[PDB]
Parts: sequence; C-alpha cells; structure tokens
Amino acid sequence: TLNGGITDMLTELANFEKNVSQAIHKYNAYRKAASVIAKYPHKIKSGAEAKKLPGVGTKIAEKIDEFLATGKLRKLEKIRQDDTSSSINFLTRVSGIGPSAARKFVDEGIKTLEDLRKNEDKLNHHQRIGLKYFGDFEKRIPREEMLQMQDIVLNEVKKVDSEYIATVCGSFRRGAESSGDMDVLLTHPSFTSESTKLLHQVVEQLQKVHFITDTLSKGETKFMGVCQLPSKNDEKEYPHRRIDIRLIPKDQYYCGVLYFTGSDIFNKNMRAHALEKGFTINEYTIRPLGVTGVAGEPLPVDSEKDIFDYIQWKYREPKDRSE
DNA sequence: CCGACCACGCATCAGC
DNA sequence: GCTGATGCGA
DNA sequence: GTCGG
Ligand code: NA
Ligand code: NA
Ligand code: NA
Repeated sequence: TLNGGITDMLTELANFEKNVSQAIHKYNAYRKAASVIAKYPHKIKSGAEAKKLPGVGTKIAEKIDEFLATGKLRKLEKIRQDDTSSSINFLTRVSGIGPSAARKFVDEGIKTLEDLRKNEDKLNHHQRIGLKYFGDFEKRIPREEMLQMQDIVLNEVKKVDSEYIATVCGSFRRGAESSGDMDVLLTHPSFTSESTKLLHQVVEQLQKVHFITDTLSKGETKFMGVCQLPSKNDEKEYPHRRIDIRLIPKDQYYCGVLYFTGSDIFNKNMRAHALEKGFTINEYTIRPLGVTGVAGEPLPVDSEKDIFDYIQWKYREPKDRSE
C-alpha cells in the first residue's frame, strides 16, 4: 500500500526489458530499483525523494514523478495494449520459452497458450513440459509440502546409498514459509574435485517411486525436472513442482550449500567481507589472497562453519542470513 | 564517457 | 560426425 | 538504467 503502485510499475517495466527488449541489465536495474523502494518505510512523494536511494536514477525518478502526478505511465500503458509486445512478454511465462523463442513464436502468429497447444511440433521437450504444467509452475509451494517433499528426497537418497549427503537449500533452508521450487544439493565421499552414475542412481530411484515425473535436463552433475507429492485416495491432486538436483564434489559441497542457501544479499556481503580478511569466496571454494592479489590454493572446508571461521565471522544460522 | 552489471550445466542450434 | 555458440533457467 | 572508474 505504501509504494505498491511504484514497485509494480518498475517490475512491469523490468519484465518488458527482459522479455521484449532483451536488455537483461535494464531488467536488473528496474528490479534493483523496485527492491530498494519496496524496503523504503515511507510513502514516496516525489521522484527526487526516490532518487536518494541507491539503484534509483534520473529516469526512474522522472517516471515516478509522472506516476504520482497522473496515476499511470504513458509508456507502460502503451506497451500493455500492444498486441505483439504483450504476447511476447506473456509467452515467456512458459518454462523453456525465453525472449528469443517467444519473439519467434509471435513473429509467426503463435501468441497464446492455445496456439502453442496446436503447434506442439514447434516446441522442444522442455517447452512442452512447461506448457503442460503452466499453471502448476506459477503456484508457490507451502512449507508443509516442502517438508513432505524433503522427507521423500532424503529417504530415497539414503535408500540408494546411506553414504550420500543431501541438503535441500534455497529460501526453504532459511525458514521461508513458502518456496518456488526445490533445490537439492548432493554429494558422496567417492566424488571429489580430483577423483570420482552418482546422480543418475538418485534420479532413477525418485522416478521409480514416482516422485519425479518429468525431466527438463539431465547430465552428470545437474538434474532439472518435475516432481509431485502423492495424494491420498479422494483428496485432490497436489500440483507438479520444479525440482533441481546438483551433484557437487565433496570438497566443494559446503561452499555449494552456503551459496545455494543465500540469500543473494547475504552472499554479496559475505564475499565482500571475505575480501577484507584476505580471502576470495566463490560457489566452489574459499582461497587466500597474497599481498599482490594472487589467489592461493583452495582451503579445506568440511562444514559451513569452516568458511565462517576463515573470515573470522560468527556462524550465522540459515534463518539469520536474510542479509 | 563509457564499460560493468553478468551464477553455469545442459539442450540444441549454426558451422565446419 | 564434431566443436563452439546460443538460449535457457537456474 | 544506474553507478562509478
Ligand atoms: Na540514486
Ligand atoms: Na520462459
Ligand atoms: Na564450432
């Protein structure tokens, strides 16, 4: 209610930049602006007021001035009514259909889910799955269902080999009340950066008990697919969900878990901090920095805490990593 | 003024 | 056939 | 689009 009109406006602008104009950096600029504004504890009264926040520049300030004075933004109103642009933007909501595919589909008259349905031969495997679960994929996942999903994942993984180590990351691990998907990081003592079907066997067991229902992509270290909780007789059917499974070398596992648990703000801050202490932390490792800025060999990591110890930072619970 | 910004593994395309 | 680029959603 | 070297 505070600045929702402003944040929706910026978010909508972001989407058109990404999906229609294919300007990913403007996309992020608008989102960044929208985020900082979403956190501002005051109802913005002018573009000048908003420009004081990091991420809001001259143009977004001008756009806010227009929105506040007229209650709308001419450019956005025009874009919304544009048949071509609104269709391109809409099609990208289908997983598998990015800005490029959406643009090509619209160029040849394919503009709706209905048109996609009757042009199956023009969709790749991923896109067909995205169309099939269009609705389910836009629904969020309540934490209670995420817990039920975790139960199955951890149970089957252990059933395949009790030596596997699996961790469900994402906002879920930080305690979020709802998730958009499930991200499982996996490792095994037999797989390290130096020596090594570890992923395949887990994916297969999950398909055998009918938890995983579809495959978007699958290689030796990353699986992206679809899964669904079993429903009891009578009870309605749970919606299909997106699930990713990543096999990560044991010696890089904890740097992986840290990264994939975030938040993104927390990662940026933790990385920034590390640099201060003379360390460079990435998704895979934490390495010391020489006085001339040269990175040394990766330091041994056997828990998230080790990472924190290295940079002399107190261990913070996942729940307390909002930033 | 003008370049950074920019998760990377897997599916599929463009080219040889 | 293979190699590298591109699209895509992480 | 915004920031900043
Ligand atoms: Na600003
Ligand atoms: Na899409
Ligand atoms: Na090539």
